[PDB]
Amino acid sequence: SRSKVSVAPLHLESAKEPPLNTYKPKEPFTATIVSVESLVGPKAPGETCHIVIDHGGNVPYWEGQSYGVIPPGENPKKPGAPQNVRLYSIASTRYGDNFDGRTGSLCVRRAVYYDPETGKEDPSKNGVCSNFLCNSKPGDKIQLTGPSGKIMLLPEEDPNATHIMIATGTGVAPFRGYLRRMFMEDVPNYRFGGLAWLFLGVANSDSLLYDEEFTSYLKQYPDNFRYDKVLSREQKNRSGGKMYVQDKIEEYSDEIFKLLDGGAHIYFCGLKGMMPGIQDTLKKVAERRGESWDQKLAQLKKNKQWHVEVY
Ligand SMILES: Cc1cc2nc3c(=O)[nH]c(=O)nc-3n(C[C@H](O)[C@H](O)[C@H](O)COP(=O)(O)OP(=O)(O)OC[C@H]3O[C@@H](n4cnc5c(N)ncnc54)[C@H](O)[C@@H]3O)c2cc1C
Repeated sequence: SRSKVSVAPLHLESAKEPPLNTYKPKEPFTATIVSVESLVGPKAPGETCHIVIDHGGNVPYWEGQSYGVIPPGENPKKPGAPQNVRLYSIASTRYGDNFDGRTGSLCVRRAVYYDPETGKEDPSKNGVCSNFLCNSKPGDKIQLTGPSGKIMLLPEEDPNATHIMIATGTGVAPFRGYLRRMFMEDVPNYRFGGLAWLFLGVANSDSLLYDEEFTSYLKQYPDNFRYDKVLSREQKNRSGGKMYVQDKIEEYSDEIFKLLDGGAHIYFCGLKGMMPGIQDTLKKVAERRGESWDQKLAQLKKNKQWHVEVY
């Protein structure tokens, strides 16, 4: 099955610009849930679920964009008014998990609150939209807005470009979409022949997301895909400290900077708390090479090689 999967409808490749704000909070699109499944094992710190939504082709999007979801209920801050929209990176390609251009998928981490002293959960303080989504069942309706976002659109001008993707937790979402388009789907107008390098940081092996899918790419395209996993609570860096993504980046610092100097695109997606540590590491490596990171970063942004979407 090393052959690419047929996708339809191909007219989704005809759009010159990505759709933006097709639906707004004022009048959202009522989509329907197809399936919801847990992506993690028993040892994971929290639950992360995969949700497939049927939009019937009414809310098309491009890889890297986000869907807005308006949970039911009233705005706890504004009685009578609807809940605020919560954004979620789309984890599927424009064709969707069913390869028919009718569905989109979300990768959602259940936000739960535990009292730091007693350690007991308090449902009244849990995340409204994330729990609403992972508690959903087939047939349930969901209010969708968007799509939104242009920061994470995939640069396709060069089919042989290099893309270095760095994610933590649910930040892997857009990359699942990128990778399916690059290696799984039969898209005649985009034949990827460059290098895709995915770095994924999670708590432990039971918290890995879509591992079987990414591992399959390693076996099928050894010369075009690299995959490095970082399990914070199971691995230690060269110092006895907890292993984080920036530690793995430092290990490949020489090759990564060579690729960046060569025009590679670098992406960061996931929880914002991941950036401080990465920035410090990149700064150190840059100065080691004799360069000012502030100046190199300014150049990367000017060249449109720097893509960041954290939350
Ligand atoms: C561009 C973008 C992309 C995103 N992509 C994803 C994605 O792919 N996957 C994903 O899971 N998320 C993603 N998010 C985050 C998502 O939009 C939500 O912020 C997240 O799901 C939490 O929403 P919520 O409705 O569950 O929680 P909210 O109800 O908004 O609550 C926020 C937090 O407050 C806590 N809280 C509430 N009341 C109290 C209280 N009294 N005391 C203490 N704590 C309290 C909740 O437990 C929760 O952790 C993205 C955000 C952006 C901007």
